[PDB]
Amino acid sequence: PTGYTLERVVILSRHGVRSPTKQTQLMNDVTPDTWPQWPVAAGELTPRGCQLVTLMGRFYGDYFRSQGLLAAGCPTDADIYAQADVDQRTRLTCQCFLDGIAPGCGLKCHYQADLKKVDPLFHPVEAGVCKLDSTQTHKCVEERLGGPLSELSKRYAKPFAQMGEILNFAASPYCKSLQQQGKTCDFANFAANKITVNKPGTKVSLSGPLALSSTLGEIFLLQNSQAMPDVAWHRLTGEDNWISLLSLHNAQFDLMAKTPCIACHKGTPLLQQILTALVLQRDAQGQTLPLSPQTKILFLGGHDTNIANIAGMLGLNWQLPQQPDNTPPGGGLVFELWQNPDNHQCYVAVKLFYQTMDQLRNAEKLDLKNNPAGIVPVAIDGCENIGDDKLCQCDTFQKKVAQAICPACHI
Repeated sequence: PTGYTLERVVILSRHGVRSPTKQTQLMNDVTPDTWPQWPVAAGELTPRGCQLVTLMGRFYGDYFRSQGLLAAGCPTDADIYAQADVDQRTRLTCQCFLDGIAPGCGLKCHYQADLKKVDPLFHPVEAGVCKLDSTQTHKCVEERLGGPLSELSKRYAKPFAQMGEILNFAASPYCKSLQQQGKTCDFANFAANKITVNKPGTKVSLSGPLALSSTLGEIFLLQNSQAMPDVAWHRLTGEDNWISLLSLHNAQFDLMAKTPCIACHKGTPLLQQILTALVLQRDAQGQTLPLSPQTKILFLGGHDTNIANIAGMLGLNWQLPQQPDNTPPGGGLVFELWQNPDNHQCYVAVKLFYQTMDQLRNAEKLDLKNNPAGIVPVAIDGCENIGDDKLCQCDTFQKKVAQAICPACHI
């Protein structure tokens, strides 16, 4: 392909750097050391996180103005529609994105007015739109894993041991308590890995060593991206060691968010919204936003779980050079609508836009030439994956979406 036009873009972005959501007794008990405190209330976007999102917004601006999808200077109000989930961290991310892609332009983000309820676009199962069946969910998650959860200790032996050494787990209150019971302090096996669906089927949670290690690995990465001086007690260094440690986090997201029998239910509203916005089908099912015919970019301010759900539904898999989290802070799953001017056949392309560990930690100015954001084209399962942009035919893509959705989970 050559000479195709970029007609429209949807950005499903993760929020930027946040403080940890929770500090449980388990998280304190698995290390003798003290977790460093954060300058912002639990779960909120940090000011540094906003600055990093704004830097990414400036890159998105340079990139799409180079393409021409965005004109020079301030975008209009019809050009960009930005919708955020109800969390503070997503709402502020959305505004910091606009401040970077349209600096001093006074663009405004939109969100569900009732902040005391989840937004079913981003959390339809939690919202009660559709329910998970526990029996089915245990069966199909084991099928995706390819064995019982007890195999995780062996599949991830080295990263689990690596995490225990970072935590100094052998000297921790939890280990001391295990030794009181005559058990050993094998961090990979400190407890069973367990999946629990709640009684109404509105929540599914993994707990145990993989879940904890995914949480703590993300915290270390957030510490690093926040530019904290002491990351993981200075016991985590080397890009090789970051990649292996965060493989626990990525594996947890694969199992609990990319498995289609969970992803289908949690991700159907977002997938319908992405699809209908990309082709600008303004009154199709799943198109809930007041999009103009002139819409050029739809920004969706969501979570790593949302990105992973969409990836599981579409069969997307990627690895990010110099970014060990597959769903990193402020990273965007970007959908492009490309059109052939000769016949007006359209195509869908998917890219993961992200900042590297150094780009985050050093708050680096991004630019098209010298220091661009990372951009990874992503192959789509069942798609034609044509050329450098891995293009999928519009009709092929719509067929895949139709097969992937759980239609009872629409809004």
